[PDB]
Amino acid sequence: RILDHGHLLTVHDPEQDSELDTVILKALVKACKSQSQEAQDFLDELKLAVAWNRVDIAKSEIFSGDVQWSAQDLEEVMMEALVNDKPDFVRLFVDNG
Amino acid sequence: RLGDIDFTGVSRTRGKFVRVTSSTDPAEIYQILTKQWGLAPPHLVVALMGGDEVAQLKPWLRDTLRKGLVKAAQSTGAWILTSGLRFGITKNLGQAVRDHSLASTSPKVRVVAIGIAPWNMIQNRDLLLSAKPDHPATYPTEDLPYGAVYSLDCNHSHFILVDEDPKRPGATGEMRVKMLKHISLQRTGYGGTGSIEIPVLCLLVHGEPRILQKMYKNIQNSIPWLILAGSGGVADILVTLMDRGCWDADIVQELLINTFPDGLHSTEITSWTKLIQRILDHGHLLTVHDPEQDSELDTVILKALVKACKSQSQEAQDFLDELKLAVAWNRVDIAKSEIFSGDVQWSAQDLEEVMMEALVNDKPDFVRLFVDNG
Amino acid sequence: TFQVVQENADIFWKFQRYNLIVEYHSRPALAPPFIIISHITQALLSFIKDLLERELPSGLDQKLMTWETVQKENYLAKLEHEHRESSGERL
Ligand SMILES: [Ca+2]
Ligand SMILES: [Ca+2]
Repeated sequence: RILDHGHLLTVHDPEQDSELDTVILKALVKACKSQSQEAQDFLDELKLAVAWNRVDIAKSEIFSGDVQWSAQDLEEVMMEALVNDKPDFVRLFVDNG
Repeated sequence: RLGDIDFTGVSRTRGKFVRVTSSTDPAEIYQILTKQWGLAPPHLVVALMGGDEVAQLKPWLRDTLRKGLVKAAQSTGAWILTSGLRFGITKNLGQAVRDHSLASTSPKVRVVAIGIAPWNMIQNRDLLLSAKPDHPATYPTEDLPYGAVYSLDCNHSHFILVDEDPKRPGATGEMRVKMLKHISLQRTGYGGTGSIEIPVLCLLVHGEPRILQKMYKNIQNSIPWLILAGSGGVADILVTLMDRGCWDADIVQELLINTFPDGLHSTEITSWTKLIQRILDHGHLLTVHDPEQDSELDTVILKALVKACKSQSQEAQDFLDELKLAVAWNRVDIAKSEIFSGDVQWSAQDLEEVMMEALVNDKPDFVRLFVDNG
Repeated sequence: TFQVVQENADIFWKFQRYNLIVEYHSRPALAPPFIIISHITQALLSFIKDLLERELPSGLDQKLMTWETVQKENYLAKLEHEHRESSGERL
């Protein structure tokens, strides 16, 4: 049954991955994607992505066509990226509405 | 029905227009466009289809699309066909064309944003009804929500306003298809003692199931189509179906329902499924532009036009406009790979005009290619 | 000292030339002693009644701003294209 779920399980190989924040973010994003498609549920994953400077993961998964993002949904994370000096995420948020 | 418009608002812009009916000959409208307005026969016609839905493009996608289209159109004289209403991707494309016109120091080649809009969708149409030859009609610019009635985009220089047809309420699409086909059949004079066709391409961004009939009509008229990968609607359906490689009734209906919840009708969904099935069945007239992967609109446009020409005929005289576009865009690799392969036979007299064009415009790679090819 | 200045001689001289041209562009056309005539004329004109730093009409100003924005976009696009084809990026 555990494997039958699958989407809630991830493998961290320090030989291959060696970056725990990337794997953690990927696992949380996968769980959220399998859970729901609303943008309000991706806000904490987005905050973690901003804090870890994982712009590529956010672009690939969080800001894909599956999830619809509004301008008002991104105001708080825009402020977080601005105050914390994350220009890549500022550019991404401008690009996404 | 020939009238001028003085746009009041941010900037004093001038615009001409012509009211037309659903039964008008596209030849007369082309004649008016060429002689009565002075627009030289274009070297590339890009028709914008879709983008009028409430679901708009993402700012990065919209900016990339408009910038790439304008830069591809800036090399030669190009007409950009949109629904000239101030809304959606049409407004932003008009803004980009306007910005290029302001920033252009070479008025020899021009990018013209020609709008074809319903007469029943123009806000304050009675205001521009006057259209006195001495006094151009004053038209106010108003930004409005999705709604059902817009105002003419001030950044579109020329307009073709088509009245509603009493028989069927689809005059705009039919007029657009007729104009595109008539332009595609045109043959402007080339250099000396020569004539060339006008490359016509259709760009689809976030189509709704309603334009499927017009899209299939344009496909039947052998007009190539370009599809934005992440556009939002029917475009994702088409790109996903091509990515899978096979399209069947079950998968087509599943994707159609998944991306369009509101559409629920057995006969209508069957018609849409069959339409899409035929559209993909053509295939050679369809291309995918993924800004993540391609990111160079001129390359994709040239590849689409060359593919359409190859599937059409093998004569070199039909490849002359594609060759001119390749020369203007410095796409020597595409020309060598496709245009100058063994399939098409090229003569020395066929290449004289393009040789002069490459020589005058400082394209040494194309000069070398033409020397290499006869 | 000579080596340090001579390395940037072109820039230093061009700045000097700018300053000298600006200084003599804003000077009265008459040389002293005669400059008294120019001073008297200027004072009389002030009592009785530019090549650089000019104000533009709104339409021309907006056109110039859009032209400069387009130039900046082209410059940034060329920079991005140069970056993409670099050896490190390809690697
Ligand atoms: Ca979450
Ligand atoms: Ca052709």
